Amino acid sequence: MDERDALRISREIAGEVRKAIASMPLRERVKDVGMGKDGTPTKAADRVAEDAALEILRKERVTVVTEESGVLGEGDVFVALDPLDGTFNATRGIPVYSVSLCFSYSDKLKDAFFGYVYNLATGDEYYADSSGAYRNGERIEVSDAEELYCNAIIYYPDRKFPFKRMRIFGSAATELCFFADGSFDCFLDIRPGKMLRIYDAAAGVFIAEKAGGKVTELDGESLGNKKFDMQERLNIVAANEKLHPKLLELIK
Amino acid sequence: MDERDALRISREIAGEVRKAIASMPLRERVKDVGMGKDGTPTKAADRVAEDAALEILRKERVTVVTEESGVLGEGDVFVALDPLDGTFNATRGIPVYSVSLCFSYSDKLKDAFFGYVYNLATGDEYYADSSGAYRNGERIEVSDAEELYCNAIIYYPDRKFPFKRMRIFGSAATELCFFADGSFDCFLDIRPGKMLRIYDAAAGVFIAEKAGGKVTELDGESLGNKKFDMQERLNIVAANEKLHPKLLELIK
Repeated sequence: MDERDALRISREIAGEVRKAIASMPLRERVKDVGMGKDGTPTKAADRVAEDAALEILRKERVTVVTEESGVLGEGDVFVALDPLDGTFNATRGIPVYSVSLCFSYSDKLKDAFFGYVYNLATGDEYYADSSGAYRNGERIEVSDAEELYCNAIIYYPDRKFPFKRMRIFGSAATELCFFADGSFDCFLDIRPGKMLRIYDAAAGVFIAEKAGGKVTELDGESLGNKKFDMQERLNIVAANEKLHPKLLELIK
Repeated sequence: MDERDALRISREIAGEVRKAIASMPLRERVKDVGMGKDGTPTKAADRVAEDAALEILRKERVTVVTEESGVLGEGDVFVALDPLDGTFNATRGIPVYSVSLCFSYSDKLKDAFFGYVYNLATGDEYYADSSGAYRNGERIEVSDAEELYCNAIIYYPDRKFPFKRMRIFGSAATELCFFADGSFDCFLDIRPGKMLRIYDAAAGVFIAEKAGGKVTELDGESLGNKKFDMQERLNIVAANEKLHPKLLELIK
């Protein structure tokens, strides 16, 4: 498969997931039926979103991994997917929630060849291939702010920080993209309990990297060895190359 | 002028401000249009919403107050107005920004008789009058959460906290409405460097109270004496009756 292929497939998933969730009234969304591993009842929203995406994924030569369904199938192409990042927002009419799709030629992030994040509330489409990172088809770049007094997304501020603004919108996939288009100057998920799962990170990280951002673990390590497995976990430090080392000295 | 009149005028203003902003590509929204008085440069998106809101409002017998224009007019009915709360989001296409209006029979918040907050991004309509609080024509009420492990909006997290989630969306008028309809369990602005202005707090406070919430300054003092035209920056603790006292004790 090529990017060209992943982009077609991803737009078809977006299209269906929107269809499925949208129809679903608020009280629909907020009901539970399932069994999240780490601790959660599969709401109505997540299963209806998962159902749309998988049936479209099951028809290609890929291996699909999600929090819910976990792992199964077979394909030389791996896809770390979250049918609905921001379920809390979706069940309350807060317009920040997305489907995230990252395609890889191996089981590691290092060989990902396509990233896709679609805001299922507004229709904003983010993606990236070897040819650039895009928002609604327009190419995008990260900002180039070099001082700590910047616009940050941070999970979770623990003490006083030097930032000009701090935001927390509840959909890391989408927020990684807010970073990628330069809307915010950095993205941080520095929580000690490391709760960020590879599904919500992969595409956002891939798209941010294509946009020019430097995206590492807390330690500054490279996310390449991060795996498309059920128990992978991530802390993330993300900014342009000038600001990134300053952030590491700050949270040091 | 009564609550029926206030509802009619607010609806007229929100229609024109949405149309004016909706037709503005982000590139134009984010432009500077020269510095204001007690503030920074003005963004093009602020002046366009401000021109549209004032051209309707100033035709009424009121004293209008806005951050950007100060006190205008001499009616005995005061209106606290933000034509665009959440300009940062609006200029980056983040769908959380609104027009906010609080009508009072004096310049003090305690004489408020109408509050209105319209999300210019989503067309959601929040309002409150003597009959209660509404979202898109349907009565709302705050949640009955009583534990500290709750869903909180908070400016800004500064230590370890016991909450289930912390969020920061960048439009307090809207965020107070997210609290008003039970989407979040509390709204906290505890910043020692106070920034929240009466133009962005007043309507959301009026609506949240009509929905059954308790809303005060950090020490538990009433906000009824805050004035639209003799302004103080605020800190706020807002929650239902059971949860509020616990939050007061916590944030110490």
